[PDB]
Amino acid sequence: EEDASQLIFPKEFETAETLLNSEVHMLLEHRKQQNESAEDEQELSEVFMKTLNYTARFSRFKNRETIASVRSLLLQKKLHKFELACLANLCPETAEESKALIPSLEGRFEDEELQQILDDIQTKRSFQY
Amino acid sequence: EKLDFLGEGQFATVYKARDKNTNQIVAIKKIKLGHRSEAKDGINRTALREIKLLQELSHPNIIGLLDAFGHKSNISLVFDFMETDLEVIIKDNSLVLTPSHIKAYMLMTLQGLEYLHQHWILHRDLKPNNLLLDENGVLKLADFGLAKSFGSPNRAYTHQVVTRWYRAPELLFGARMYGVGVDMWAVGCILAELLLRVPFLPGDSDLDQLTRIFETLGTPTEEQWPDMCSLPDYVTFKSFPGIPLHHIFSAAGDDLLDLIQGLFLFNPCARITATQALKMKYFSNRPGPTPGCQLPRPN
Amino acid sequence: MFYHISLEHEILLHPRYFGPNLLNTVKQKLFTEVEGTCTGKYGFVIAVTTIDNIGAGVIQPGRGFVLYPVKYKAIVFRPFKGEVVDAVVTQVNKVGLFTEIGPMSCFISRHSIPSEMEFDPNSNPPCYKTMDEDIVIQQDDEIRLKIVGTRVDKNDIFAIGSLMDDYLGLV
Amino acid sequence: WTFSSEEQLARLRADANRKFRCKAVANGKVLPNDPVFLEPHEEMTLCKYYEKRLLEFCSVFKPAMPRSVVGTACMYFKRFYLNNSVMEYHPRIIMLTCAFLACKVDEFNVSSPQFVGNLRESPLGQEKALEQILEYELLLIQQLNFHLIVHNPYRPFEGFLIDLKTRYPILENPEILRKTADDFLNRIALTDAYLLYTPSQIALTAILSSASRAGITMESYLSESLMLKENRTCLSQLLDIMKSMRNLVKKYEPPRSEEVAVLKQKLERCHSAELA
Amino acid sequence: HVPELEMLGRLGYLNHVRAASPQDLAGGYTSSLACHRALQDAFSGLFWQPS
Repeated sequence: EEDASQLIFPKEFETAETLLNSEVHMLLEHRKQQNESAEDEQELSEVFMKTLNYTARFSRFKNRETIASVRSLLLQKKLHKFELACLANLCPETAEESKALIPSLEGRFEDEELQQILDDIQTKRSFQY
Repeated sequence: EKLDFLGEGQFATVYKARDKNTNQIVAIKKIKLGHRSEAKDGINRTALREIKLLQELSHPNIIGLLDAFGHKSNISLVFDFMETDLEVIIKDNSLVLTPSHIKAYMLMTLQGLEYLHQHWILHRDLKPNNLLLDENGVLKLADFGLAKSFGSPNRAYTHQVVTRWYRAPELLFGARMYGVGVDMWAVGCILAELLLRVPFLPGDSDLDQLTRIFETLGTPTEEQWPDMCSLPDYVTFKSFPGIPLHHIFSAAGDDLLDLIQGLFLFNPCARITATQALKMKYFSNRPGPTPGCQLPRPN
Repeated sequence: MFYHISLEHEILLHPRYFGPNLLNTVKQKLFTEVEGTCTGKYGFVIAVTTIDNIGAGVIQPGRGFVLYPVKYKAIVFRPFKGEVVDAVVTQVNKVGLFTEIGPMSCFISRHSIPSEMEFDPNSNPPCYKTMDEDIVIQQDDEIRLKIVGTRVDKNDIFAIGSLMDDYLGLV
Repeated sequence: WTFSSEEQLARLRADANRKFRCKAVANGKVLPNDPVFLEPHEEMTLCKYYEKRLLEFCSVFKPAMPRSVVGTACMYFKRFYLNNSVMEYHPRIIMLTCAFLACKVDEFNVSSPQFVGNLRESPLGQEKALEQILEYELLLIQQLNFHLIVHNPYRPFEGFLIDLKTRYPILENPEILRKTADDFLNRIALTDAYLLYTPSQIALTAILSSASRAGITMESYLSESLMLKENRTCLSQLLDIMKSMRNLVKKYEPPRSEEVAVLKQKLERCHSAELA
Repeated sequence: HVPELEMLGRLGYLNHVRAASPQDLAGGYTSSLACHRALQDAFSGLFWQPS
């Protein structure tokens, strides 16, 4: 079986790279540029428009190099690839809110160091567009 | 004529004994060697060019030299006395604070390495304590126990040397060739230690040091540092991205980030040296460094 | 969770659909086949990133079509047991709340709903409001839930959720 | 370190022989002016036989000895006899002291038993050889006049090969011009061109010498620029130096077999006569 | 390495056996006749020359 609370992952999804909303929205934006500046002759579908709109609805980042910086500070500590995306895509505010979303986070490092880690995430968080 | 005892060291015990004729205080560093064995190497020439060629080269950022004597067994060094070092500023003693005085440390350190690189001399012994301080505050080096005269080509040499805390990324994998980036790697590491007053790279051996450096700086990719998989001694780790350097350090201006990023470059051929580092925007601003009179000294 | 791994699928090309550039015909057909589908091992394929390597043409007897083992790297979406993500409310019923996370549909049972947010069949728009009318969760709202159990099915995968958890509601 | 011309070296080593005679006569042991001593012209053969034997000792060394290590020991054997004679210090211990004192600064993984285990004699006889090196190891340091600024011609040799394989698309095989140039640098090492010329221009001379004898003669190479030519700035001060280096190699007299066996017999009489 | 004494142990053992089968082959008069053949071929080779 699979469990995200106890980090019970299979042999296929154990060392896989995780993606967030702004990252998928950035890769899907390049596909939209290939239809406006080229178009060719074939038309896409409604699923591509619904997926692109859903990523931008929950997106919080803008720049490309800014997104890769958030996934950097959340890796040097004793964490996991699943816990890295949960603390970067959702962008937690307080230190107690981070452990409330990941059950396997309470049994790790103390909250003295976690508060400094979330300072860099909230700094690069785009409050306005 | 023994006077007072100070401390030990890596391979030489420091002795504070006043030498003859010259009234200057001499800090003798006796190297533990052998003499009882027959066909014994005895004295090592790793410091022969230090106590014989330093008298000719004169530079304020380089340590001085008077004479030299010995006989295989006890090789007493004759060097000028120094007040304190740099490890006492950060380690243990935390009362001595230097508000915006780190600029004077990197300014007098790059000038010492530039004078040695001009004469084809590398200081392959960088560790957070050789930066000795005197009464006037003149930043000078310690000893040249691992110096070597290099040239244009770069061939294979020794490995697993230098203090494990300050190690270049190309030296940990055991690369046969190297260059100027060997001495330019610990320049930013010492600068990173005086900011947060904590060990920036607290690693162990060559395997543990690769984890701490990569998880903070990043992994050399193909666009960053080419020629990586061709080396035999290579290990495969995780795809480390790269933590920014303008959020880890609190007291750090905008001009300071233009020098730290250039020193921690994983490409030795593209790493900044000493001439281009002194011509940056950090050493040419309004907050001028102190000559050495306003610099505090430990107890 | 949004992942990024390598996928390998056998693409069949019609013998008449060749054209001048044979490599361009296979690429244009790949984006209009593997996209929008979902598998029980990889996940919901949204789009293909960069094409890795393209195999040769395998010809088998009794099948006039041509096969090209095209290797690429496309993004997938495979939910796990214990993932806390946001959802969009689509339908509100007295039996349970109907939410959807993009191309994935969710489900919230009645026992996982607190007694304060009781269904009110009096008004026309269905919503889950409290007794003191503090928060209102109606159609097209941004809420948060926790995945309890996942299930794969052709393309529309199922993932039941819960609402009794704390730190939820309108985020 | 470079000096000036050949006339300067003709008086430095000549005064070392006459300096030892002032202390050997004023003692009443050896008759003044006798064939027992060695003439200054006879010392040239001793400085060439033991120098050639030192090169063969480094070739059979284990493991692979670097290039700059071989040329380093050749610079210590020449600067030691500039102030001392060959009679007071026997060349058997001098060539082993200079070789033992030139295998550390080049960062080479070597220990004390690895350098000793190379002769062709009994293991007990090799222990006494190093005991006499210690008596001359400390003296060799003081006899160098605190001058260790040394540079072997093998170091800049790898820099000129890159310029030929890049600017000239035809000459793209550096392995052919490497074997024909290594033999020229070994023949000039036996002469006195190291103490009279810049070690940066020596590697450039071997490139033009090995190429002119093969047929490929570069006519536009002298008109280019390669870091101030690693010598001077004018063009007239470049052809007169390369012609003088090849003249010392052609006029190099090999050590005769009928003279080494005679000089070694007359040299042992001075060491066994209690300081003579 | 390591100073002090220690090295006096296997001092005479390594002096007798330095390397496993040293490469000491006389293929060309003590490895010297091949050096003369390479120099002669360069003075008179296949280099095209005018008249």
